Amino acid sequence: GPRPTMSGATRLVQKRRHGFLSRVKTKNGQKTLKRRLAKGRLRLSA
Amino acid sequence: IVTPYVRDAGMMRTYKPHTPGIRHLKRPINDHLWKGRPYLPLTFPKKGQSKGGRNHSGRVTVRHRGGGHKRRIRMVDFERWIPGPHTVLRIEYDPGRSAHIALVKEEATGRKSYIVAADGMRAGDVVQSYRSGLPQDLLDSMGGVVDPGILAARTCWRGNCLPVSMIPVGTQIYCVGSRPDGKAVFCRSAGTYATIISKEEETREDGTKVMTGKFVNVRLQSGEIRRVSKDACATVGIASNIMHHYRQLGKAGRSRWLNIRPTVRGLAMNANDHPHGGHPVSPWGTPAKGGYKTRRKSNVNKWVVTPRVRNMGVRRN
Amino acid sequence: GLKYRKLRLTTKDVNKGFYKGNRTGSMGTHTSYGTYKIDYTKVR
RNA sequence: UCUUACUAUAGUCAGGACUAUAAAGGUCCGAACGGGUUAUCGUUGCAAAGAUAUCCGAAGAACUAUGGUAAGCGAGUGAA
RNA sequence: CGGCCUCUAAGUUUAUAAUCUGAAGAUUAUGACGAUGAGAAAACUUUGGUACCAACAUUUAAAAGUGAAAAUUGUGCAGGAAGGAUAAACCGUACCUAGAAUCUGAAACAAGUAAGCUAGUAGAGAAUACGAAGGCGUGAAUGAGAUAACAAUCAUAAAGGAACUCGGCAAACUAUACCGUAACUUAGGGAUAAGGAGAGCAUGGAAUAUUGUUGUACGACUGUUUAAUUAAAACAAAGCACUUUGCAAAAAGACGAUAAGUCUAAGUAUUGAGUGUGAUUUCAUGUAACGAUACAACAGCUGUCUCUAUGAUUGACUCAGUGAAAUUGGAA
RNA sequence: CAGAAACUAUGUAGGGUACGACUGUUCGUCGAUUAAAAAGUUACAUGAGCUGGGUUAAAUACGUCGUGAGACAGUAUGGUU
Ligand SMILES: [K+]
Ligand SMILES: [K+]
Ligand SMILES: [K+]
Ligand SMILES: [K+]
Ligand SMILES: [K+]
Ligand SMILES: [Mg+2]
Ligand SMILES: [Mg+2]
Ligand SMILES: [Mg+2]
Ligand SMILES: [Mg+2]
Ligand SMILES: [Mg+2]
Ligand SMILES: [Mg+2]
Ligand SMILES: [Mg+2]
Ligand SMILES: [Mg+2]
Ligand SMILES: [Mg+2]
Ligand SMILES: [Mg+2]
Ligand SMILES: [Mg+2]
Ligand SMILES: [Mg+2]
Ligand SMILES: [Mg+2]
Ligand SMILES: [Mg+2]
Ligand SMILES: [Mg+2]
Ligand SMILES: [Mg+2]
Ligand SMILES: [Mg+2]
Ligand SMILES: [Mg+2]
Ligand SMILES: [Mg+2]
Ligand SMILES: [Mg+2]
Ligand SMILES: [Mg+2]
Ligand SMILES: [Mg+2]
Ligand SMILES: [Mg+2]
Ligand SMILES: [Mg+2]
Ligand SMILES: [Mg+2]
Ligand SMILES: [Mg+2]
Ligand SMILES: [Mg+2]
Ligand SMILES: [Mg+2]
Ligand SMILES: [Mg+2]
Ligand SMILES: [Mg+2]
Ligand SMILES: [Mg+2]
Ligand SMILES: [Mg+2]
Ligand SMILES: [Mg+2]
Ligand SMILES: [Mg+2]
Ligand SMILES: [Mg+2]
Ligand SMILES: [Mg+2]
Ligand SMILES: [Mg+2]
Ligand SMILES: [Mg+2]
Ligand SMILES: [Mg+2]
Ligand SMILES: [Mg+2]
Ligand SMILES: [Mg+2]
Repeated sequence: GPRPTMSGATRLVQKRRHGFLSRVKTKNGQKTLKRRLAKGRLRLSA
Repeated sequence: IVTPYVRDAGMMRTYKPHTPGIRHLKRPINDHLWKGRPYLPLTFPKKGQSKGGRNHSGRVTVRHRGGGHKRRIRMVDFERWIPGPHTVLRIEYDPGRSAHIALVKEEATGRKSYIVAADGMRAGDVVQSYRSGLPQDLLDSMGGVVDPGILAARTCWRGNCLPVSMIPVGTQIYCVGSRPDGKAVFCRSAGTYATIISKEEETREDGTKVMTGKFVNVRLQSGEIRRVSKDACATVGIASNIMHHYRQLGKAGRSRWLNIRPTVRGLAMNANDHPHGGHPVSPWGTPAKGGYKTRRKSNVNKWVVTPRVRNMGVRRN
Repeated sequence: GLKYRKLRLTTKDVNKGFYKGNRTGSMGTHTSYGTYKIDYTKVR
């Protein structure tokens, strides 16, 4: 079953993994942004 | 009459077996070792993921490594180009070297450096490297550039670094080099030494030999007699920790302090990650028994005179 | 954490070195020991 | 952000006993902490792994914190 | 009094240079960036033991004791960072810490989560017991009755004491600086062996506090293992054995759409890797020690049982409030 | 069929047919009592009544078979009813 995998989670690791600067600054992260941007997402990251 | 806690026999220390993990612990006796810290400006820390057996990719490339004690690397001089008398200040213990190191001091300038100490070397001993040539006083006393007899007596002392050419046949050396201007590569480990078999010399009919070739034959610690350069450096002596190979760790936890992790046999694995699980071979298919030689065929040894003697699996004792 | 995690992060939420200004303007320079020297040429 | 290994920087382990040490032990009894031996309950549960008692380790191959590295044609990590 | 700021570690880099490469990219050096670390002064202020600030131990702000801080000295081996230095801006400050309204577990969940302090008595103690302050005795997410069967969690028990049962499962018994201690033994142990003992019924509660002893099988031992049905005889292990590795530009091994190159290693045959074995003793086998392993015997112990009874609480039952679920072709 | 005991057969199922040891089990075997310690059917009568001795696993060791992966009405320990 599901586990409490977000117990003890910090919001600094959330910005380093799924932040905006982690994506504009990488070739593979620019694709995720454009995809979410082309779909209409407001929350492109974090 | 009561037996002491430390039981000294031979040159190996044993302790009272008051625990099952200290019964088989055996240590060599080296009480002369410097009990303080090393010369810091000659050391640097050994940290990072390379300590864990990882290469620049981050993936495990060396198995059974990681989790050992914090260490520092000792910058040891295996070239010894600088000439002049050097005074041994203290013999120290290096975690990353089997043999012991000596912190020498140049009497001319006072700069200190490390060198693999010989068997029997102690503080106060004066060592000298004649790799950069012979001084004027020594050269002038004989009156000739090279005299095969007097030179050996004044310079072939324990701990002196000389070209293999200047060393007489039958001398035991422990920092044998390969290239004319290369560092010591052979016999650097503890207790290891190499004898000089012969030299490419000619007779002048006056009883004085003179060098005519560019190489010399030396028997390495493995027994291989190979061609070594004429200017290759070599220190007279044997490495300090002769009894290193007689030690015993006694418990599994002392192997983990030495940065060694458990070795899982191939039989204890599944067939999905080892040929054995579920002839002897490694996890990747390399024959582990049968005499298969892993030296690349296209790499021929052009310096081999007498190769190593293969045991062919026969038991020794 | 379900929903609040998805809002825009502010300085009143985290403390581990996260700094964010209010665009009040630079009135000086930072020193090497953590102080601040007010350049009165930038003060308005 | 789980978890496995490694990595850097840090923290923690009441008290007592034995042993050659004031400090040298994968030593001993036993809290914190870490485990999960046996039984009972629970099974649309308080809980998609809990409660109670009992049991094991507790200066070490220990445990914990904040970051880092390594995973998906090949297989990462693996005291397996 | 933290951040910001300066410095750097593990590392990151669509930064630059060089190099390798089907493209994507990768490597090395430099730079930048990167805390979980280091950063002048203040009840006024702006070389390498001539060492270092890992673990452990010791000493030190002089009335005594205690706990830090920092330093002093020393011990063991497993041999213990880096770099920089050395007239008051901007941001944080509310509340919540999980038994009573806030974090994670789908939620108002009997679970989980970091640091400091955390009265006193009594103790060797952060054990066990009481509890000063404080908080609480849930948001009707309940309350008042009654005290059947039965269930859960418990208490006591005549005589007997494993007759229960696959099986002693569960439960119960087990109880101070003392005199005396065996075979065996790797000479450390076994060993706290055993055996002798510490006014009224009781020097009295709780915890300490647990069946004991002996002999076998397996594994030397402490450890590890299927998170969440198998904790072990399995894995590991120290020790031992064998094969391979000479380092002259690539030591072997591992990795690299695939190379430069990296780990090995700032190592060098007493090194590294791989393979099997699994201390020592005798050369697969016999002992000391150890085991929440499996099994047998002996002693005690008890509701396991002959054979159940009674007592306690919470449910079950009734009244008031709130109000589910699986399920269902249609039903006399 | 002298008596007693026992044998064979005819009526008759009212009530009884216990307890323990060793055997994984019922198969069985034995111990000592007893008037006697007989059988069968009911989905093993009965697990939305209990047990798990069983009914099936993944772990591990040994044995046998197979070139091997594996197999076995094998053996032993462990295993959410
Ligand atoms: K290895
Ligand atoms: K092994
Ligand atoms: K298997
Ligand atoms: K203990
Ligand atoms: K490319
Ligand atoms: Mg999962
Ligand atoms: Mg975490
Ligand atoms: Mg090994
Ligand atoms: Mg396996
Ligand atoms: Mg806040
Ligand atoms: Mg906060
Ligand atoms: Mg910052
Ligand atoms: Mg993590
Ligand atoms: Mg211990
Ligand atoms: Mg113990
Ligand atoms: Mg576990
Ligand atoms: Mg139920
Ligand atoms: Mg401030
Ligand atoms: Mg920086
Ligand atoms: Mg910080
Ligand atoms: Mg709660
Ligand atoms: Mg609580
Ligand atoms: Mg909640
Ligand atoms: Mg409260
Ligand atoms: Mg109330
Ligand atoms: Mg009774
Ligand atoms: Mg009685
Ligand atoms: Mg019975
Ligand atoms: Mg019985
Ligand atoms: Mg019991
Ligand atoms: Mg074991
Ligand atoms: Mg499990
Ligand atoms: Mg279990
Ligand atoms: Mg052996
Ligand atoms: Mg190579
Ligand atoms: Mg084995
Ligand atoms: Mg064996
Ligand atoms: Mg154990
Ligand atoms: Mg009602
Ligand atoms: Mg008659
Ligand atoms: Mg009648
Ligand atoms: Mg039946
Ligand atoms: Mg039924
Ligand atoms: Mg199997
Ligand atoms: Mg077999
Ligand atoms: Mg078990």
